[PDB]
Amino acid sequence: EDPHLRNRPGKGHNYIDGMTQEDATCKPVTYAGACSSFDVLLEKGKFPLFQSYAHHRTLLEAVHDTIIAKADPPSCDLQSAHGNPCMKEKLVMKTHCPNDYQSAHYLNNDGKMASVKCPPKYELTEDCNFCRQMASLKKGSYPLQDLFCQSSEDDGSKLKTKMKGVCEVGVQALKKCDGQLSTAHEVVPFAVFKNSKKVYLDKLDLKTEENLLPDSFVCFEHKGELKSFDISQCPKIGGHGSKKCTGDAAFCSAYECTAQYANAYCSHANGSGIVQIQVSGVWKKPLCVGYERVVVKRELS
Amino acid sequence: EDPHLRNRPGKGHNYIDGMTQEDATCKPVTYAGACSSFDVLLEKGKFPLFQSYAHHRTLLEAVHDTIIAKADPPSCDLQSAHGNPCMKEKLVMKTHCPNDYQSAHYLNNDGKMASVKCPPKYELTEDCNFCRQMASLKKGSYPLQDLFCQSSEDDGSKLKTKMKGVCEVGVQALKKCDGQLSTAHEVVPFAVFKNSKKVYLDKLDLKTEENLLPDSFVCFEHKGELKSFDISQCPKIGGHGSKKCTGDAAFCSAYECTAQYANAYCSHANGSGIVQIQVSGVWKKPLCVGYERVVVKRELS
Repeated sequence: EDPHLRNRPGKGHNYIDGMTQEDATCKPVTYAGACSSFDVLLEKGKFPLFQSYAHHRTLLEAVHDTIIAKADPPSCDLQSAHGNPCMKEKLVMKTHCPNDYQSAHYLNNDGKMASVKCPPKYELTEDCNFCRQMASLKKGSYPLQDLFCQSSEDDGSKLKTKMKGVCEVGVQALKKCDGQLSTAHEVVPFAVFKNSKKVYLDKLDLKTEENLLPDSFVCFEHKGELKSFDISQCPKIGGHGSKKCTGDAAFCSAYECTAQYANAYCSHANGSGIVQIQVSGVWKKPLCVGYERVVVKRELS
Repeated sequence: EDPHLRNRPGKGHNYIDGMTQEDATCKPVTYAGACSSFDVLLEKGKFPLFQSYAHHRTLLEAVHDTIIAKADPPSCDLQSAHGNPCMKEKLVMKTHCPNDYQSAHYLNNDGKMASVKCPPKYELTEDCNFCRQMASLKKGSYPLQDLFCQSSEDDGSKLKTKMKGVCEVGVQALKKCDGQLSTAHEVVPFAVFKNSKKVYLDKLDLKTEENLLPDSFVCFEHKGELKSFDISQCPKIGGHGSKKCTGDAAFCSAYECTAQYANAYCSHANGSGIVQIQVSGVWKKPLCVGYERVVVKRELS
């Protein structure tokens, strides 16, 4: 119902240092925006979590919204083997990169934002580790992890991964496993708070709290491709002033509806609001939670 | 088929004196070449034992590695004249040659290397006993036995063939028989120890044991499908090599792992390591164990 998942609440910017080709085709992200770093997020049979949580924020949008910090350097080079601070965490991972792509961004352990980049005109390989020679090359990156972000300012840096039965799972390592162990390549849920580390979890217990918030209402320009419109310019309830707005039953029940005096018809976001999680048995509001295929070492002796 | 199993352990010499026309493709065993003395060893539905034990030495490779000595003469021509010692053992062996090939190597009774040779330009028949007048011409040797060799220094010259109710099997004479006996071609295994005759087997019990030898690991580079990479250029624990290499714990346990300072992600080679045989309960280390279909004379009444 209401296929309005293409509109991005708030700023909605998908730009990173390096992909200067799509600079003017990704800010903002509208219905006609042919941003290569965003079309792969809506493809079927690849990113199910982002399709389930469509009315939210991405990694780049979280970076531009002063939520997730950037690494140093935020984009490493995979050409020369002289050394870069991006392979030590990538070798333990195991992701797949589609054809005709140069950059590949993911989430690091320090809670920042790291990525890679191949020198033109070289593309990525199959293991997403080196750069190989070259159809038409894309002008963006590819999300290696299936995660979703939002707007939050909850504190929680003095924590630690509390997963019993393992020792060296993901990037964190509580103890060593030299005797009898069992390693594989599974997925482990992880949650990163404000200025914290990649704290892995055992089970995922998410809960979306629906509330009348401006970040849960999409709007587009009304005229006799649709262009997005700001949400912070609409009045509240019981008031007909400033930039007039209108919408469906949800917008008319939350805010005012001038119909004729309005200039942009709005709608309701298909499932949006505050997302909670259960970490250490305490309800906390995270920042970016997702999955990743890393090395999981279980304890047996 | 299976291009990932073209790397041969040790020197990898699949030729002999006289038929050195394809030495440019078999020495070394390349990928673009067409080494006729190895293509039939990877065909499905013929030699499953060599497919299970891929990374192992063959007969010619054992000859070129100071393991199995040559016979006298090592190349017995099929142009016999009521003689030729290399005929009494082949006439009792039922083999099938797919034509084309003009040579065929097998194991003799003494334990050396006995092979045939066709003068240019002839080819083998269906019974693999004559070189008739002449698709094209394969200048290789057809493996008559599905045997695999390795490197071992285990003594075992005081052991002979000990069966139950078997008269004269193959070309050997065990016990004395003068009553009723059968004459048919059956598959009977065999094993040759260090300086011993062709000892047959009755109950073969193998034991696959992995090792840390350089020939038991492969290295596939990613920077530039995947391209093969030579493993001898990897560094040594306590020394220094030309290039750098890295891999899993199995590769780090043998060579030095530099992670980001390397240019190839090495892995482990399946179907390698030394094997052991169970002789009278005590596990021994054989040399060349295989299967053959010769005349078997059992005891009947």
